[PDB]
Amino acid sequence: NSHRGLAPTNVDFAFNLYQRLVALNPDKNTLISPVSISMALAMVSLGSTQSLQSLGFNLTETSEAEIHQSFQYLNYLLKQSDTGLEMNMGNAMFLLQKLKLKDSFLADVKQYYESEALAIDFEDWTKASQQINQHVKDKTQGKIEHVFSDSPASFILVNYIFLRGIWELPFSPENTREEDFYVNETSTVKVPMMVQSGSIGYFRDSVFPCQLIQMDYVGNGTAFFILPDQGQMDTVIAALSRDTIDRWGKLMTPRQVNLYIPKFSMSDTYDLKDVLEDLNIKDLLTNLTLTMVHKAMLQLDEGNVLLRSEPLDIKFNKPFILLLFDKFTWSSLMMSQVVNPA
Ligand SMILES: C[C@]12CCC(=O)C=C1CC[C@@H]1[C@@H]2[C@@H](O)C[C@@]2(C)[C@H]1CC[C@]2(O)C(=O)CO
Repeated sequence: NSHRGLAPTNVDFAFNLYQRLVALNPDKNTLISPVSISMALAMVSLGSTQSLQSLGFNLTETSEAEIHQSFQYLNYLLKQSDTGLEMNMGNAMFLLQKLKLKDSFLADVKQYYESEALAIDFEDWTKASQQINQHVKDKTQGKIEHVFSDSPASFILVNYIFLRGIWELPFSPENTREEDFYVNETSTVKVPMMVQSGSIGYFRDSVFPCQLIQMDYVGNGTAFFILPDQGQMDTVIAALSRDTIDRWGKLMTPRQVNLYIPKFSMSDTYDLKDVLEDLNIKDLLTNLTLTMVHKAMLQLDEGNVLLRSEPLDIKFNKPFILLLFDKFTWSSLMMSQVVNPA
């Protein structure tokens, strides 16, 4: 069970953060990777107790070494569901001005996490931001092309994750066709809609009015597509917890379905300074300003590697919730509110 030792903490943290973010802006697409955010905060706590406490740990019960060792081990366990998941995750620190990180900190970070520190010598912010942008692109297989544009900091942390998976039940690109997606009450937009028929894990819940489709990736990855009943998005969002997802996971059963899911890439940024407030940058530097951002990017596509029951049609053609998890570590790989895939 040790491979799952951080799940309860990490996943409580993930659902609370997600709910907070959806509340702050309910009308936007939200995409984050909680496990990636947990890693980034844990990593910065190497050089800074209020960071770790904010992640959900009580340090009277778990020592510092225990946490960093658990996170190290988790990072190794995560890079293994990659049989059917392209998952470029990492942390880059960019140091502007004449600033150097402590040798102690830089070493601890390389060791327990896989982070990188780069000196940006351009005073001009346009160049600086571009170099920072070229970095993260290269590290994400050409996929995250911009992070900044935007207020220049002296010390910049980028936590990034590109994710893209191969389905156990892939869609046929031939079947993908333009359909209406209903964004809100007045506006429809056209999106490429993927379509397949088959026996697919499905649940129609009543306490929280939604329908769920569970789509497995090849490997240990899995996706919950959650379609709230009409008018019920706020309710379902409030339902989200480790308690609730445990229930759902146990009630999913194969059912013959006609399944319509949009093909899209989504990306989003999250200011880590609202979970990691009042860091002392001087604790990290050998001896001004601070930008710490998490950028997540999900490519959702057809995902291919190479009965006398009437099927039910379920279309994700209006806003929905997308939760990606690792079945092995119980990690939250991504949580999303998909409001508009066009
Ligand atoms: C709440 C739960 C169990 C207790 C825990 O500390 C953390 C979690 C979060 C992730 C959950 C997990 C289990 O319920 C099994 C789940 C649902 C997993 C995500 C995907 C899962 O592995 C399955 O889909 C199993 O079919």
